[PDB]
Amino acid sequence: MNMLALTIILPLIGFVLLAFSRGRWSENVSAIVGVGSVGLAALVTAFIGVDFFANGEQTYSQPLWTWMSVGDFNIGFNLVLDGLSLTMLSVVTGVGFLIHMYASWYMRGEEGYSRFFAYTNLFIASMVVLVLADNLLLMYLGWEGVGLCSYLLIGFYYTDPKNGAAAMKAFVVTRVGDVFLAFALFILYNELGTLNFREMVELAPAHFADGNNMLMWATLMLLGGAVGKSAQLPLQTWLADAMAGPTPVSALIHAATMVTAGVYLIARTHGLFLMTPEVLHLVGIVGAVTLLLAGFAALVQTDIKRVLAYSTMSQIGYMFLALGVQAWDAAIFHLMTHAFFKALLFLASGSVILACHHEQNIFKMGGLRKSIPLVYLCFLVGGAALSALPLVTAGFFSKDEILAGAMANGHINLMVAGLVGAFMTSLYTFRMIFIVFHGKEQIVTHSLPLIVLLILSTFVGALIVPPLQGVLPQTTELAHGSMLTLEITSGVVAVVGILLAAWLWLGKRTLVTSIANSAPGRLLSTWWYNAWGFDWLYDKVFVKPFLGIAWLLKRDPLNSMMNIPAVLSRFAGKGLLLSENGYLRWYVASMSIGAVVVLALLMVLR
Amino acid sequence: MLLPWLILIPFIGGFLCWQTERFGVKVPRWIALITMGLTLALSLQLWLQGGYSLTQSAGIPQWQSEFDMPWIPRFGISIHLAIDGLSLLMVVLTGLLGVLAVLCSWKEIEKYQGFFHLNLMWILGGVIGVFLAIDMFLFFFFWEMMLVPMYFLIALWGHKASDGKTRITAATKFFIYTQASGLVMLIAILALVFVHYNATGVWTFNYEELLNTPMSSGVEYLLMLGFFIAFAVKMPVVPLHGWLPDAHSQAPTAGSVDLAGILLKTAAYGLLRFSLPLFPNASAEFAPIAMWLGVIGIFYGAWMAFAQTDIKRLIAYTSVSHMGFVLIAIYTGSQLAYQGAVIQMIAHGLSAAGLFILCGQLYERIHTRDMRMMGGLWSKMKWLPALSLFFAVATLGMPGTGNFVGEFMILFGSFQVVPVITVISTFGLVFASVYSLAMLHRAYFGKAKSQIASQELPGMSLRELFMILLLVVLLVLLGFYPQPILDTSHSAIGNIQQWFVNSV
Ligand SMILES: CCCCCCCCCCCCCCCCCC(=O)OC[C@H](COP(=O)(O)OCCN)OC(=O)CCCCCCCCCCCCCCCCC
Ligand SMILES: CCCCCCCCCCCCCCCCCC(=O)OC[C@H](COP(=O)(O)OCCN)OC(=O)CCCCCCCCCCCCCCCCC
Ligand SMILES: CCCCCCCCCCCCCCCCCC(=O)OC[C@H](COP(=O)(O)OCCN)OC(=O)CCCCCCCCCCCCCCCCC
Ligand SMILES: CCCCCCCCCCCCCCCCCC(=O)OC[C@H](COP(=O)(O)OCCN)OC(=O)CCCCCCCCCCCCCCCCC
Ligand SMILES: CCCCCCCCCCCCCCCCCC(=O)OC[C@H](COP(=O)(O)OCCN)OC(=O)CCCCCCCCCCCCCCCCC
Ligand SMILES: CCCCCCCCCCCCCCCCCC(=O)OC[C@H](COP(=O)(O)OCCN)OC(=O)CCCCCCCCCCCCCCCCC
Ligand SMILES: CCCCCCCCCCCCCCCCCCCC
Repeated sequence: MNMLALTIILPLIGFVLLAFSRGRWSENVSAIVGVGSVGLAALVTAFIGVDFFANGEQTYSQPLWTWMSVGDFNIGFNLVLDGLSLTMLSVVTGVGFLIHMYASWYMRGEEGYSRFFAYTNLFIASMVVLVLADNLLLMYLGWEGVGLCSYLLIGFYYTDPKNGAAAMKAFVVTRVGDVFLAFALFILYNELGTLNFREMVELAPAHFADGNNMLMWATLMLLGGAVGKSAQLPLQTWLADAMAGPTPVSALIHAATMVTAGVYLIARTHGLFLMTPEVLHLVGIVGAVTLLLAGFAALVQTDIKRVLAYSTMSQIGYMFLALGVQAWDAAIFHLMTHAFFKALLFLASGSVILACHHEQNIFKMGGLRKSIPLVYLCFLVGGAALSALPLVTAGFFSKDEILAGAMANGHINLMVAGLVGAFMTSLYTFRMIFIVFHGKEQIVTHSLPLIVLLILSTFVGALIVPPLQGVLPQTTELAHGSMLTLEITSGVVAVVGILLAAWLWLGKRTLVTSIANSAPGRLLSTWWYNAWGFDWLYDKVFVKPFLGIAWLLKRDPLNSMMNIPAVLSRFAGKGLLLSENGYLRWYVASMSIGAVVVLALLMVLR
Repeated sequence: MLLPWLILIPFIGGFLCWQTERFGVKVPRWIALITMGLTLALSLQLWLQGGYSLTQSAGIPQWQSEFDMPWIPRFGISIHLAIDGLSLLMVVLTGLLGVLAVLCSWKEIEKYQGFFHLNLMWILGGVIGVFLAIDMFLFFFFWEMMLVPMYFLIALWGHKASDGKTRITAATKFFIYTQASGLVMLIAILALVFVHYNATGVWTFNYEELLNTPMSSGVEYLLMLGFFIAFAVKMPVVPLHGWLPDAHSQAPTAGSVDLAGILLKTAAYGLLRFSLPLFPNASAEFAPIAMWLGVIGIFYGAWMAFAQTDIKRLIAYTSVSHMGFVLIAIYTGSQLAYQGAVIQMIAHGLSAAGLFILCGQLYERIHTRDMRMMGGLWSKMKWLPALSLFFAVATLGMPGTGNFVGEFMILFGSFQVVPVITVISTFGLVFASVYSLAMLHRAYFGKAKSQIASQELPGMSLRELFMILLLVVLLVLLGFYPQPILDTSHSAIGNIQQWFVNSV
């Protein structure tokens, strides 16, 4: 339990060694160092969890040093470990270890092997800092390190400028989110005088007994930072474009590390959102709208990685809906299940891409079940877990807990949104599955993570529970009949979505090509393909005036404004030099003019 | 006691580099290295023997060391030096950057290297004298003395690729700006001295005696306006800023001269030391104007740096934006914001030193500085693009480097004082990330759009890599453990803040 700092020391050592290797080591040694650092972090996490469960679920604290000490401003370098932190750390370390083994198989024969492994190790270390920090400033350190590693891993193939533009957009949107998080940090320190989470939940109701406006603003900017990092409304436009990295990069970003940070923000500071119910309802509304828009965008998407990204978007929207209905344990359980099956789906998608030896749209391939049976099985069970297939998959249990918490708290519009989102989720998931794996054919270091995520995306993942008792508040329990009919309705919605997908895309696409060519079909598909015009709006509202102001100011107008007196001095000197014409008669005339001027001035002023 | 030696050792060292050129051309670099090592060792010895961590605030004046010698007794002028935590921090930073500058021009075997080294050491001695003097005439003397070597270095030893007329034009613009601002500061100094003379009857230029000067409202405004014109030209503060990119563009190729005089925050130190304690009420009334000038400077530097096709001008406008951050910090009146300003100044000096050294090494490799002529340089250079990526990460306010601690403590104190300027400056931090990414992706990432960037380039030397990694280590240690730097300057910041907020 005292080795809580080893979970960051080992990935930091791996990142430093792999950065200073500069590719001089062999690929075997670099892969061994990277995946061994992540595996050592996972083993230390396992020992920490064993000691945590053997100690009766007591919260552990390990201070290391004091970060800043300026008067009352005391920020410390302390790590904390409760059930939520243990769940986050175990998810990050295990899924990162599986992704690192897959990448050690996957990045073979590629340049920047050590660079990739160093960036992923720094990503793991920064996410561990994020999930282990006891104060908001240390968690901001992990937050911004996670954003930096996301930037460095998205634009991994730096030769293509489109990857660089994607990394630019990702880092700028996440930096706007981090600025909102900084806004919340400033407000919380100005109000309560501290940045420790327990100190917030201790002396927040005493300070905010009279006024609640500043706490409302703090929770609003916390929500803004959360949706900045979780790729939700209104800061979601970066994800689909920032697909540009390799497959393990997308798996790590979408499943394990990057987009769960906003959920960890909302769940960690749950008391402050509990005393501001309107902000929590706004979190739920934002999640519902995000999952609905993600489903409608994923329905018409033609790229497998892009529809997987919008599936991740809808899953994080479900998670934010669970947070907005005070279903915290359901949200963290959904984090576990969604991380498992989204990692499985992304690894299977990378296997599909490597089998097709090119990144193509889903309509190009078809009937790939005969070529790759194991990858087809992985994609099938990942789609079943994502579509909440009942009784076989853990995604059904996690989503059932989410809507049980939603309906048990009196939220009915969110219930309807969740049911429609589940129907659309099954629809787009098995639409993509049936397009990419059914039709007419045209064209040990990785099997183990695929098998582990194969097991964990089934009910074996639902057998694992997170130790969130005593950390997050308990959900209000639903009636047995209401829970039974909710499970029945969710399962019925799932199977009718499966049957509609089999009607619409497993056979010859007649009704799809019937509803496609119409002008409502063109406008709806154009709107949903371009993420409902959000990226276009942010290009026309934030990018284009920025470029216009840069082009208008590239000549430094203030420099010319302050250089104007130099031009005036030069012109005045040139004008005054005309009196030095060298004529003696003019000199005598000027002397007499000066005599007249001096005498007139003396007569006037006398 | 050691302060006169702390100032005279660079001057005697520069005279030695000029004189010992007869024994060899490779000699004056070693002499300059020895005397900057001695200056840095004296600064570190003052740090160790000062006991700055255990020192508590007692009010202005409170100096850890003090030296007095009469210079012009007719006007009551003394060579009067004094060191405390803030001045010692700036002296240590000056010594470190001087050692880095001496090492950065180690491969110059020019026929007149001795006068170049004298010129550099006289710049460093003038900067140290600015940081040490607590006499108004002596402070102004060093302030305008450190500009003639600056001018001659830019004009004669400047960028050899550019024409001589552009170098002379940029150097003359820089000298005219800095010396006219210094003259206005001298007029403010003289009017303050004469006001104290009419109020008291004693001729003096001492900072301690001029603190308790009874002035009417309006005269104090004019005096602080002159001080602010000087400290805003050399900060730079918009619109009084074009000399900085013009001089950075025409700076010497190695980039040492950038680190020697242009990169050290004498103006913000003067704002903390002279503008706020001498004129507290007038600075309190001028705080909104200075804070909005800092906001406008942050965004003007950001929009300037994004639109720059030159790397050196990009780093210059980065300096403009970060100095706008410091200017916002100084006029808050908060201890936390002042400590953040000190940390930000030190970290920004380190980061800009690393950026300028890497840009100079890149220009040695490729002989160009236009962003339309580089791209995809990551695959051709062994060490340079990753280190430049680290330093550009440092200048965007990334946690793990001291710049983040700087701007975040600045914004914490500012939000404790003024929230709207804080939120707009955080959007300025977003703009900082924007231009850092733009520079990184235009310089080292993509496909090469020139022939000179299509060939393999030689790796960096051992000394350049060693000093850049030393800067990396110092920036990382400042980001993770800024506590010794905070306890070093806790007493001086406390004295200045208490004098500012107890006299309004
Ligand atoms: C954020 C990631 C997780 C954190 C670890 C890595 C952080 C960055 C590593 C580089 C910078 C380290 C700066 C601190 C080094 C230790 C010195 C220190 O802080 O001593 C203070 C404390 C003893 O003094 P105390 O009084 O208790 O402190 C409170 C304030 N008075 O000291 C103690 O109580 C002992 C503390 C021991 C800590 C050992 C950490 C080793 C880390 C090795 C990292 C290797 C890679 C470095 C580069 C990584 C990439 C940037
Ligand atoms: C702390 C936990 C997480 C919390 C959040 C932290 C966020 C901020 C982190 C700041 C640190 C820098 C992060 C980004 C650095 C990226 C450097 C990089 O890309 O290195 C890879 C590169 C080798 O890759 P490759 O491309 O194959 O080689 C070049 C081509 N021949 O490598 C090289 O070329 C050589 C190495 C370049 C520099 C590597 C990083 C240096 C800075 C960290 C270590 C500093 C030294 C350790 C001691 C610190 C003080 C105790
Ligand atoms: C809707 C509610 C919530 C709103 C929150 C606040 C706004 C969030 C905005 C999110 C969207 C940001 C999109 C940024 C895209 C960046 C990537 C991009 O477009 O890159 C293109 C270009 C590349 O740069 P270059 O180096 O020239 O390229 C080499 C050749 N390819 O690079 C560029 O052209 C540079 C683009 C820079 C963009 C800067 C954005 C600054 C945002 C400031 C927000 C201010 C909010 C308040 C405004 C006032 C309100 C009263
Ligand atoms: C906050 C504002 C109020 C307080 C202000 C305090 C004063 C200090 C700050 C402002 C300084 C402004 C200086 C502007 C000129 C800078 C010098 C310069 O640009 O010199 C180069 C230029 C020659 O270069 P080039 O363009 O090649 O000329 C072609 C001719 N062969 O040279 C020339 O063209 C001729 C240069 C002549 C000498 C310089 C100009 C002196 C003008 C008076 C300066 C005093 C301040 C007056 C008010 C300034 C505006 C407010
Ligand atoms: C060749 C052509 C080109 C070159 C030459 C260009 C022009 C050069 C000359 C420019 C300067 C002009 C004169 C500026 C000083 C004016 C002084 C003044 O008006 O004083 C009146 C008053 C005096 O105070 P009083 O009320 O008498 O006090 C006793 C009881 N209270 O004062 C007061 O009460 C206080 C007044 C404060 C505001 C006036 C000063 C404005 C200064 C502007 C520049 C700085 C602006 C701020 C910073 C900008 C960014 C750096
Ligand atoms: C281009 C650059 C150069 C610009 C031009 C040169 C500077 C111009 C300064 C203009 C000052 C205007 C003053 C107007 C009022 C004068 C009458 C007055 O009120 O005198 C009061 C006082 C004498 O009476 P006394 O009994 O001593 O009262 C003590 C009051 N404290 O008076 C005194 O004790 C002396 C008062 C001195 C006031 C300060 C003068 C210098 C201030 C710094 C420079 C100007 C401001 C900054 C730059 C502005 C832009 C250029
Ligand atoms: C002015 C120049 C500043 C350079 C950067 C310095 C940053 C601070 C580094 C301090 C040392 C940190 C690591 C050692 C800590 C030892 C602590 C001993 C007492 C507990």
